[PDB]
Amino acid sequence: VNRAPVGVEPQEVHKWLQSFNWDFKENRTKYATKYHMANQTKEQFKVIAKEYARMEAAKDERQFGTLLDGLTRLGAGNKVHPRWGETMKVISNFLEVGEYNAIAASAMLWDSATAAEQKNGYLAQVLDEIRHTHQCAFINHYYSKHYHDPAGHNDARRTRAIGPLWKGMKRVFADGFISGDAVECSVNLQLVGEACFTNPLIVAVTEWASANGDEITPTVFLSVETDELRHMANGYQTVVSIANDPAAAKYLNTDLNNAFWTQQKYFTPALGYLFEYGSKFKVEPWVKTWNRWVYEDWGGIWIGRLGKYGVESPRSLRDAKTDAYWAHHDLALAAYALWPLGFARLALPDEEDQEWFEANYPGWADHYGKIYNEWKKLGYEDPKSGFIPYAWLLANGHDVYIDRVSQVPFIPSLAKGSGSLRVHEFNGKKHSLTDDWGERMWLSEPERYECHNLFEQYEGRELSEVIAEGHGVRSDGKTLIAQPHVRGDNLWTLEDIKRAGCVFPNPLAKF
Amino acid sequence: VNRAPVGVEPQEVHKWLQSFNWDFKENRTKYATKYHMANQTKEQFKVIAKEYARMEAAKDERQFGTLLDGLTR
Amino acid sequence: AHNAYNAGIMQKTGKAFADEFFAEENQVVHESNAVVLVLMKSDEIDAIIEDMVLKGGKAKNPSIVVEDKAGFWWIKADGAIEIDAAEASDLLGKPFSVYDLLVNVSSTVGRAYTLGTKFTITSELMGLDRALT
Amino acid sequence: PQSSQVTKRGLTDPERAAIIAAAVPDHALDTQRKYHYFIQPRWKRLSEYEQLSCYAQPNPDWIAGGLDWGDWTQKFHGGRPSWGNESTELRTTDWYRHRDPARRWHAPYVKDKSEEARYTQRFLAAYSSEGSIRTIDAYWRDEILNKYYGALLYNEYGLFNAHSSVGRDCLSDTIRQSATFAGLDKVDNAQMIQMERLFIAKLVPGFDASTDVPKKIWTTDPIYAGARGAVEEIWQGIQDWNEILWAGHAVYDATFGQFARREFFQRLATVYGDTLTPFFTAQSQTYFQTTRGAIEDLFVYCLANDPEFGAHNRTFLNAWTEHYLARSVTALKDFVGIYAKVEKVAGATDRAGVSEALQRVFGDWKVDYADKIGFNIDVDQKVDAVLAGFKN
Amino acid sequence: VTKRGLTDPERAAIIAAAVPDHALDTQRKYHYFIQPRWKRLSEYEQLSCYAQPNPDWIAGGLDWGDWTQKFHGGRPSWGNESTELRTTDWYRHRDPARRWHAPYVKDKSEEARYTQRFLAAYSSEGSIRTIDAYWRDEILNKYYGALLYNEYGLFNAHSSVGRDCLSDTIRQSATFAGLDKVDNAQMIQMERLFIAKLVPGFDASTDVPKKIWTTDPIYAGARGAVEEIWQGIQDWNEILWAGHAVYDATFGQFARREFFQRLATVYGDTLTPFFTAQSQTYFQTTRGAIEDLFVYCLANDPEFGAHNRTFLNAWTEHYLARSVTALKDFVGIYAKVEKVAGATDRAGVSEALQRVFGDWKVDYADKIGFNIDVDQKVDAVLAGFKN
Amino acid sequence: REPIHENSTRTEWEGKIAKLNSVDQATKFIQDFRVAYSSPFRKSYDLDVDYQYIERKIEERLSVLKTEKLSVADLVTKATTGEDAAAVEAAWIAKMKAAESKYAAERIHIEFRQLYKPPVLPVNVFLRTDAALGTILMELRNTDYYATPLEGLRKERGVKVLHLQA
Ligand SMILES: [Fe+3]
Ligand SMILES: [Fe+3]
Repeated sequence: VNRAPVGVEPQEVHKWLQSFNWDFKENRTKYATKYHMANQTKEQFKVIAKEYARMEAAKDERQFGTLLDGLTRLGAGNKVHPRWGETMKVISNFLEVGEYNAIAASAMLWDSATAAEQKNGYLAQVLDEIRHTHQCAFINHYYSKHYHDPAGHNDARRTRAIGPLWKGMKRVFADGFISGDAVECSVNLQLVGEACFTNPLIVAVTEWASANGDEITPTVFLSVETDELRHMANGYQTVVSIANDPAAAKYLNTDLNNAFWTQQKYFTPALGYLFEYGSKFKVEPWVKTWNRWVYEDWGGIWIGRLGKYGVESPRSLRDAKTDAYWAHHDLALAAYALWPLGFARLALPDEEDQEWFEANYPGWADHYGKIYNEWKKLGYEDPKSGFIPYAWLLANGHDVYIDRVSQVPFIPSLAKGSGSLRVHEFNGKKHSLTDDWGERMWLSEPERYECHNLFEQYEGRELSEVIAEGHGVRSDGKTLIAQPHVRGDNLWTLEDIKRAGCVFPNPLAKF
Repeated sequence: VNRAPVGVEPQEVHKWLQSFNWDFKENRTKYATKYHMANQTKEQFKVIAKEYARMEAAKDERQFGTLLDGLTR
Repeated sequence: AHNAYNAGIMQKTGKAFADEFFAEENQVVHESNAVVLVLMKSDEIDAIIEDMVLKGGKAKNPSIVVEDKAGFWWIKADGAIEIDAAEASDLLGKPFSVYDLLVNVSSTVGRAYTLGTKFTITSELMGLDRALT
Repeated sequence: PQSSQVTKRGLTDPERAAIIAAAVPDHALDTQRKYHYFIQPRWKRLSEYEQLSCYAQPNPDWIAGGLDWGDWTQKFHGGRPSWGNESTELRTTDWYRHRDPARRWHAPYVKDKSEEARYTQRFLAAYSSEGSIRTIDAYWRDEILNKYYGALLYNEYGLFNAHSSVGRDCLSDTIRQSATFAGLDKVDNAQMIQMERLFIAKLVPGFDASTDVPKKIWTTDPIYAGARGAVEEIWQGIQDWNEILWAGHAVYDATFGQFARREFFQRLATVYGDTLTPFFTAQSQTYFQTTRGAIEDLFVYCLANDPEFGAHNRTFLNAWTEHYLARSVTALKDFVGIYAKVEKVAGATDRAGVSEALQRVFGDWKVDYADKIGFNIDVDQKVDAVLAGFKN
Repeated sequence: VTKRGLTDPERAAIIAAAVPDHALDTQRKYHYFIQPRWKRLSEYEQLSCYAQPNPDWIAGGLDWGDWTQKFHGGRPSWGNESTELRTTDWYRHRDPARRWHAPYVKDKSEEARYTQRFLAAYSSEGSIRTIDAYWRDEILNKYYGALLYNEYGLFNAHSSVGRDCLSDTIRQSATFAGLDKVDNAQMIQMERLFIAKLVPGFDASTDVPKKIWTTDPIYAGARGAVEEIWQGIQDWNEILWAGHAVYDATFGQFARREFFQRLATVYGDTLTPFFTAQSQTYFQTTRGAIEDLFVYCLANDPEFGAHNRTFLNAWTEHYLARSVTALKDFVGIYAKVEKVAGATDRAGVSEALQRVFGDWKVDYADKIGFNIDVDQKVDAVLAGFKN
Repeated sequence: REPIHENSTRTEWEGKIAKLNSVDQATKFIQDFRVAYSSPFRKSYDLDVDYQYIERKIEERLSVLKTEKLSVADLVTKATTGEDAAAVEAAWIAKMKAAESKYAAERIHIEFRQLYKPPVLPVNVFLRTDAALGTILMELRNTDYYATPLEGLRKERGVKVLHLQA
């Protein structure tokens, strides 16, 4: 026998993977769908279990090595501005729940596949999204270990249900990826959610965190982004497989438009608010980043070059562009108006931030700075004044509504973005909608959207009762987790909120 | 037969390390020396060729990862 | 020149950005044939960028633009960008396959595939206009 | 230079560092520095596995063990919820009580898999270098291995593919990990069988590594016929995830796969002078034991011993167990006819050896699973029912 | 507490002011002057080569002058009188596997963890019920236990080599080989201890293996050979050639591979092959480095070819006679096992001996001019076989 | 009002649930409860924030009542109203196929989900039928999505506009 040292590379094993599947009568998908995937489809990246495990092991080693050796010795925990820590408190948890739901969407995509290579690629994604969830949890754990404000970092999974933004996040990530057609979930998670929004999210978070003195997020977030490269390859691969079928040409454009609008309606207002209003040193205005990463990169390379098949620019691009410039501010107003219901500390803009906002966004001053200065003059920060902006908004005639479809707070009087308030009555129930696309979605399929908004659940209940029931207090049992300032003194208590005497009024009853 | 998950700890292997040596006529040192060492001397920090490898691998991974990723960025 | 990070509208601020952003002709997606590659900043990536991308790739593709960000490299180019893992293995003096290179790679806006020991990225549509091998 | 202004990091820039140091308070605002201190620990003290895994899935209150409130924001067409109690028959007070005895999350898992992969590569290189393939039985190599060890990978692939529904419809976070890991183990076993066949082909000239003959044997030969049917009944027959996990990992696998991998290939490989198959059967056995621990913890402890839903779950468990045990016996009876294609060896190939192996397998299954849920089984009846298909 | 110079504002400002803007030298390759064996310089050569300070009067030196402190009587710390072989450059040896500390410890840790997991799974499944009674009771308990003393002696043989070597990669190769040998011995005991733990009535004590090693005739001759290498000689080149190239590659290969592994498989053992695979891998890894050192560097020297070849041939013939005597003494164990056609009869033993001797002839002997006929040796060994 | 997790509405309903002792009575109770309070076409909205918990309790009680007065064959291949599971699926599939408008198919799907949902019907039979109905429903609703004007769509749905911002 020839005696020479030889081995087997993963390429030879992967070459024989296509013939692992045999066909029988009951070989069909287990979920409702409208398309039919192609029998044979190639895979851009050739990976097996061994190779995937080796790559993931390598990455995990350096990351956990640097995080637990270098920054720990350098004392990087207490070298972060408090505002960025408060922002991370929300960002890490939200990203974790998004990754966790991405786990389930990929399995449904794995189930819906028909070729062995596709199942392998989907199986890889399932394993990665699990890794990403654990990494976000580790970021939260490390911040809880070394930061100077542990509260809100160690029990985020329990106190995050009080806030209003939670409902919106659950719609775009908790329910937007595991509901509807198997393909609907593909386009909603890979072609749009991962290739159009997470790219700017991860790169901008790493840029702003570095600018603000943070070093854990640059270390871990950039790792998470590496796996995504393949994820987009899987998304492209399924798009072509369902293509060239008679059904695709009748539903793909509608599916893409709905997914793009659903996703943008939440990230555009949220990310801009969390970036501009939650940092001390600012890199660049959010609208410029949105134009750089969404309108010119995704649209010019992904949607633009897909002219080959029947894909056209979404019909709702004009409304998205209009909302890019003012929505972050509109949402920030409402977020400041309801500070006690959150789980992070907030700070009002100061003179330098006001000057920056006026320079970058003309007309910001006369509309928002006057409101902010009034709020500051009426004791927004001191516990004694007993002032809550919600009562001021209610007494001054403005109202806060929640869209039934998108679940995003909306103030019609103080809004400069697109959309308008519509109230409908159906089966003795009143619904509020804020845009045309959401109204069409609700009118077409009214059985999918039946969630309870914030005000119905807490109707006729005083604020201190709600906060205490939701475990939104510190270790001493009487200090709130959320504060209206980032200073270390003069913290609000439950008695201050009790003296404020707020009560939810059910705004829809006036019609 | 007893079916329970058990393993062999390195202590058990190190316990029998004393008997691995056998004597003969020429079992002596090779270099010039003025002293003779005892034949029944115990040693602290009992280790074998596996614990040492594990510990060294852990330390090397920790320091090489930090050095090649954190300080470099 | 046109592949810079701040090109065209980005070079405009204040009212100029406001008026050109809401322009009639800018409300429709325009097709582009560029590729964007974000690379994580580490000991190997520095070597590859300094010795290969800025030396050979620039010679083959004169339109490659490299931007140094806070913690990553942002490379925008026309056509395609190809990297060979064998050259990196020879350069670094240690064993290095395409998988080890994929470890560091952070993000891509285009179609990327690995063939043999070569990792490449291109704007060309694969499957639709070219059969993968 | 570059068009974009270079960003100055706040950790090293003097002015930014001074401002940040001025802003940071001099004392901590809280004393609790434990991540998720409210999680009930299974063992003495909270572990990193429990902290990172538990309570990840946001579940409403009407689902047992939930914390959030309200309905789901978006649902399927017609109103089917994204997750609900209608996806399974078994009931429980809390869905967050399951803990993996191995305490496995992503990093140790991938580390162990990488270790095994690199060791396998080194062993293959050394074995090729030393040329130990010469001392092998020719008939066993070219007539049994290439024809049936390459057909077992289709069973492995079917069992792997059965896990997608469990991965999507599962209602807790800890269980979603165990199922994914189990599925990855199965597909890894299939890929080894293929890699071993390719490696053998690369050494001995005239050896064919194609999968045409194994596929034809799997889909046409009577020996595997019955077994094939069982796999289909698990792959697409059912949609309840609890039933899928119980039928594919506690009844069908623990008998048929154990007998096929351990009692036939692993033993006769040694008997006929083969030194390569045991190296892979060892990995298969290790993966099976690791999966078995988690499956036993999930079913025997959390579900079958529920304080209030004990008998209700036990009834369904017995109902599934009898049916799938009947299917597994029929598969074993169909498979045991392979013994006529090998040379007779006293005590390993005759009727007594087969009877002893069947008794060992069935006794192990009775001890491990049947006695825990109250099932009644008599080994002699199953043994001679299987041996009824054995030809003398 | 302590003010670090990387984060303190004033210290960072001072350091930034002091540091110049442009680099002063354009050569950033560590140890660029080392001649590369392969196409490009690697980290192994960069970190390993030229680490030992050697004067010019030692071949391939860089320093100058005598050693500062010598042994009483003027014996030099490292001299040319410690070996018979001569060369024009002692810094030419390179490990084919390119092994330095980190990859080596990583591989060993990987193997240890996998062994622990496999042992746990095997104990859980209780697969020991299929083992043969006779094979487990007598052969494994006694002779497998006795083999570890041979392993330990071969391991101890490397002590003088580390202190006398005149290079810096040869030292690493010798240390790694010794560690592999001691690892093999520790496993033979770990396996014995595990078997004792599982099956009641099985003794893990080393008294019987020691008795058999020191008194039983079967190993008797073999034991003598080990002593001849442990304390008989002091030349490190001769020690490495006798221990690895001649004695081990024949006797240890036949014992571990042709007897224990093959018969263990034949008699339905599923534990021993797992432990012998690691020993085989270690032997192959050591053999690669030994062959590289002795064939490419010394036997093919452009100035001292025949000089080295003469000593190599003399040592080869002497230790081959010793190894043949050891094998002839050992081949008498076949009378204690049940007869199996093609494995225990005369034909099987003859085929195994021919295979082993042909493999040696191809791998080591033909590279240094040695002349050997396998049929004669096979007949000489089989003359001590009880038909 | 009352706390989210502990309200009298729940105590009362649980107390009245606890007195059930037969399969048919429990089936009638659960069907009436599902028809009354568990659809967008529900009769009353007063029990909006507590109906899912009560439905869970009813399901648990009915499941406990089962597996005590029914055989294994009844538990597997027979619905709880005494009818074979397979026929029901075929009949409802035919009814959905006969539908001609997108406003009747949704009504049929909603009625089927309200009537035959576990533990009334076996899980596998339900899931298969649900997927089969959903396929047809999706296919019907996703044709000419943007063709109808908004005012015509409002008229077709039947809602009445209360406030409409300019
Ligand atoms: Fe992800
Ligand atoms: Fe992803």
